[PDB]
Amino acid sequence: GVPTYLLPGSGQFLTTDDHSSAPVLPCFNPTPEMHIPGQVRNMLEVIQVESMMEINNTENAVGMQRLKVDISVLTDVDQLLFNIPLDIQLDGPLRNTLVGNISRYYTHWSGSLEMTFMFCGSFMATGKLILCYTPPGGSCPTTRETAMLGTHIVWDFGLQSSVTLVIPWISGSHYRMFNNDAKSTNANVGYVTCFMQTNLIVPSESSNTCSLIGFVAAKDDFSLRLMRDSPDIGQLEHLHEAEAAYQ
Amino acid sequence: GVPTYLLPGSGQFLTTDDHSSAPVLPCFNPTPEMHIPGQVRNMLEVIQVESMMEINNTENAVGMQRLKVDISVLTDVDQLLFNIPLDIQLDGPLRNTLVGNISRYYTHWSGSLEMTFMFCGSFMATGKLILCYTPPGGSCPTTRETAMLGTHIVWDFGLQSSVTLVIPWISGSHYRMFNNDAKSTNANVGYVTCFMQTNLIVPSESSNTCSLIGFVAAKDDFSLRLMRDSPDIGQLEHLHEAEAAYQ
Amino acid sequence: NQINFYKDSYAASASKQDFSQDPSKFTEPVV
Amino acid sequence: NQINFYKDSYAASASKQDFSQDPSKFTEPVV
Amino acid sequence: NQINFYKDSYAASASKQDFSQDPSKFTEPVV
Amino acid sequence: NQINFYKDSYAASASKQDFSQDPSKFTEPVV
Amino acid sequence: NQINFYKDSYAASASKQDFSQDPSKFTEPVV
Amino acid sequence: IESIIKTATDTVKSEINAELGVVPSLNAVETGASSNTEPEEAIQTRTVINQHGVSETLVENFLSRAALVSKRSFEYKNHTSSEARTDKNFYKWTINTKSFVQLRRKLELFTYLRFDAEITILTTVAVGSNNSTYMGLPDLTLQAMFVPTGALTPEKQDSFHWQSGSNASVFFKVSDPPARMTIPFMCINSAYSVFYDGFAGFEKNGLYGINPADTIGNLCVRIVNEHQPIGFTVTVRVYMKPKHIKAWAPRPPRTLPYMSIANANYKGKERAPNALNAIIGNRESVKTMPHDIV
Amino acid sequence: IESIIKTATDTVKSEINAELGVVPSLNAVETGASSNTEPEEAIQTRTVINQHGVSETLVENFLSRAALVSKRSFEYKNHTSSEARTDKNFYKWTINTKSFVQLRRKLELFTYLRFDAEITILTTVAVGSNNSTYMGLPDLTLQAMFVPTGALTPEKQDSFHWQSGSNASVFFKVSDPPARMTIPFMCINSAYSVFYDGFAGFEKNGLYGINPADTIGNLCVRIVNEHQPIGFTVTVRVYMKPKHIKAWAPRPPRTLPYMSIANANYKGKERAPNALNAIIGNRESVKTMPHDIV
Repeated sequence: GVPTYLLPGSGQFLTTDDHSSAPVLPCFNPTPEMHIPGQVRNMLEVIQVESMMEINNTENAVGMQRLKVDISVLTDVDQLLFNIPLDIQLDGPLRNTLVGNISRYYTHWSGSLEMTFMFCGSFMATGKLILCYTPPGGSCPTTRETAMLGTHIVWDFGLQSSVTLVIPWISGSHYRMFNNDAKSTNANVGYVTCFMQTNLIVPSESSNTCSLIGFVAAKDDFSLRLMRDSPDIGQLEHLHEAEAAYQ
Repeated sequence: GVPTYLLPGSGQFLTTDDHSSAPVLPCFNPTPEMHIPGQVRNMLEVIQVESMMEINNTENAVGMQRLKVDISVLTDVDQLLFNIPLDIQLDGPLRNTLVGNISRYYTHWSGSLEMTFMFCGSFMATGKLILCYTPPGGSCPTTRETAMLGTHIVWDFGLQSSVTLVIPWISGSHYRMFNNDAKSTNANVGYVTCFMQTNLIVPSESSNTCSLIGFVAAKDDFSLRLMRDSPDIGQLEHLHEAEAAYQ
Repeated sequence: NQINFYKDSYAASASKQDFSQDPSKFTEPVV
Repeated sequence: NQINFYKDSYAASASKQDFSQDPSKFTEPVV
Repeated sequence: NQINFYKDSYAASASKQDFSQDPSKFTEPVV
Repeated sequence: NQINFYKDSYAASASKQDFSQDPSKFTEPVV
Repeated sequence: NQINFYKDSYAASASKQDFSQDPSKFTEPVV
Repeated sequence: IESIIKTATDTVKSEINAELGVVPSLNAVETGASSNTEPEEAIQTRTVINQHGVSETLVENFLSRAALVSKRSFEYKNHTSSEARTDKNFYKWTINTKSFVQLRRKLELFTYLRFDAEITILTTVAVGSNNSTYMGLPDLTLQAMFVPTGALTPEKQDSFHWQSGSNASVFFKVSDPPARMTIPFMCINSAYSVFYDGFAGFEKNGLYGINPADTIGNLCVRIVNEHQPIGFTVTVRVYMKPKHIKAWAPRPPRTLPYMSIANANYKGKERAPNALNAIIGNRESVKTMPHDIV
Repeated sequence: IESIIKTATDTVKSEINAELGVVPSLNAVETGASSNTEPEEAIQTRTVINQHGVSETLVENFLSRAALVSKRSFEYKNHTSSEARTDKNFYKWTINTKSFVQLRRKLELFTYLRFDAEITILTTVAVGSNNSTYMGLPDLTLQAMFVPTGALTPEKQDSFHWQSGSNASVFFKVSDPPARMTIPFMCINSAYSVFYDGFAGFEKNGLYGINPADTIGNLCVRIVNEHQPIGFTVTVRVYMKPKHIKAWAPRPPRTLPYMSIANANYKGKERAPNALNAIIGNRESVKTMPHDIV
């Protein structure tokens, strides 16, 4: 009541503080809510939705060619089709996703990462893909027999034309840090290495250079703590129409 | 409520204050507790565990020889084997223990000090040790007949090979101060003087220079008040990787 | 835990208690 | 005696009331 | 929502709760 | 309406509530 | 009248309520 | 639907589920996001009770961070003597969500956003470089007046529009806690359309993306005190904390660097990452692992 | 077990307990700590009711003392003019428990520590020695932004990373109470491993003892106000008070003086006490009493 002593954290401006502040209009009734579709009350509602991974990630791939990986008819078995680093908080193919860009607003993340690959070839293009998420601790597997020891799934294209490799949550800690080092135990996640299983067979009148679009989402076991500023965006200079919103 | 007057202790930064301060993340859920073994909720859980006293405390004793005292086959009876000053808050053989180093984070201490001596000789090495804690007020007893008038225990080695001289809590005050003077009534504790009782007899093929490791712990009657900075550690200069944790 | 002493409901604390979420709007917008 | 007016349980006062202690974890870790 | 701790009723908060209104004084001042 | 948090009764708010008055002490000091 | 919001009993207000007194300790220390 | 879940959901124990005729991991991306969960296929999971944090990653808690929206450093001197365009001890700032790319990108994850803006104004005084001597930092009382969008804004420090008889103004000192106020959700529509695929006026010459409904207003910030003989760079930093967030239609995050406050025009960096032709920094090949453990 | 004792335990009356076949003081150190209590043997105790203090020596109360973790004195002037490595009106400090040996040794009694860090920032302004004149202490608003470990940290005072749209920042004046905030227990593991017998990365070239999980973050502390013509040594002292302490696996206290923040490397003093070959200051002999009463 009347005897009040100021705390050491009094008079400061915390960014994440939640104290109620003063109104400016003393009797402002806002316009009432209408049912706008898609009410978003948590980030997990955006997190578990699929989003294209930048699997190609190569300088010859310009724009549209980056979001797909061109899988071709190989003349020999047991080649690496592609390998995806699963640093969802570091720059990589998982960075330009919903889960990557939104998790880069956080330092600590947890949960299984679903990764759905949709075969965007012809109907007559047949082939089995083996997708192996390898837990961290060793190198990225460039050979299939070193890869299938991890979390591997075998996928025949068929009528469904898409698979979901669910990357499980195997870690010593409850969460994984960002920490700006992809070699760390609490930051390295594993490697999703996709290989030919029984080769991609296309007809001669279908395109040999078939294409695959991969996605990463998560499940409802995902979680995020220690909110931070995302390094995806950055302001080195005051943009256009700033200092023209002041004049 | 609205009428609030600032106290004289308002706006200050107390080190030991317990007021609730602002969060920085407004909805941070921490990772849930796992049952890590050995949950420590009080210092007495660490206090009553034994810890080696630096009984030798001599310049020829280097490292390993300091934590044991070399008791030898004496040719004559009624010699002082060793005498331990029980200043648990001042530099001495009880300083480098759990109870000494942890109690030096406090100025006031109380409670009985258990002191367990384990005979680390051979099985065939036989001998009786008389361990006498002398209450303060006089000199340290260099002779046994002046020592056994205090709290003395007679210990035959046998099969158990360890004894516990419990130093009782006899003091005028409820607590004993640190006060940086070992001569004071409220700081001097007593002297644990260990003597030969019936001499240490070893065979010729066993080592004559037997060794004894002493420990001090406490009981559940121990207590600590007036927390202070421990003088065991000290910073005269900013350490390495400081100013490299800033760069 | 709310010290909303002002007369407007919009002036209150940031209500970080809307734990209800429906991901099937955006994950499974079918049938 | 607690003036925790913030919405986070981690922002509360230093809970100096955990008087439960088990020294037999560290004193007598046997049998 | 009122922190009127003073002894005068005129010192209170601005009472923005007088929702009763009669527009027929000024709109329809007839019959 | 009183925020007297001190232990003395003389330290309280100015008690402007002594509405009892007797003007007949000074107006009609007779019979 | 006590605004002791801290967790220590020694941090409270100056308890000027110990009205119990025994002068016969010092006035009449006999029989 | 009807999920009022407060933590991450726990997984159940999964055995060998080799059942013919059903396959969970085979899904259709051509419908939406897939429903193949962890104990369904591709892993033989264990029952781990998930007590992980959800309240921190609430969209409320995601967007209730007080981030900078107006850092303006204006000089405080005899501006009336000889100045032409610069801020004459006062600035009218059109309150936009788009001035600083951090909170701009944070609110631009969603198409629609109903929130009250906890505007906190932290104003700092520095001595300008012309004086080159400290001589103490003065205690400056500043008026921040919220003018509606398009209404009459002041033109001077003593412009007689600072009376604030109907406009809402806050007076705050620099030797004080920062000015905490709550601008209401004042949009004429039921959310702030953070993006606007339309034009303001019914004429064809309107500006694209500037809906005046989602324009919050104009913070006219002035020094109430008259001019000192010493000029002072008053750097007023308005941080807006969006509170009581209700969000609608989530969007791709902005990957390319922002160019303009008004529109969503794009120009990436001269090489990847965040480039126009390559949002992600390029690897050597599809088969090449960056930061591989060796 | 199941002891919810709140004071020191009282001793009971002990008589002559010369019983054959049992002896309490004879114990085995080769099992653990001994259970021979005071009324059991070696003393004929009396029943004294022990009402002694326990709440002060609680591990909570032991470690809930706000001790210094970051004393950085950085100059506040035109650093952009000519400086190379020094702190350009701002410093990013990696929040470590190890910068000051007092609280370092206090938290290093335990292997594991779950706590929320009540960070209190007490910032003092002094005039630098180049100016050699007081001219008043300015009221400086400072921003301390908690950046996650490894995330993008600012490079300038006006670096446009200080918007704090998602990062949590506290703005606080020097003519104010010190900035009291509570950094959460944000470790990805269920305690801060104060010691780490391992390496950060899966490569063999990692740093020993630096688990990024137990690295709390990066306090980037800057002056929000622009530069004054007078330079000022701003000594910012971050004191961390560890609160809601849950401690695990207690350890030997650090006896030798600390050498490095990163590791537990050891080098004692050139003579005892706290020397490498002799932690305790040496006596003359085993039979010699230091500070004996004469």
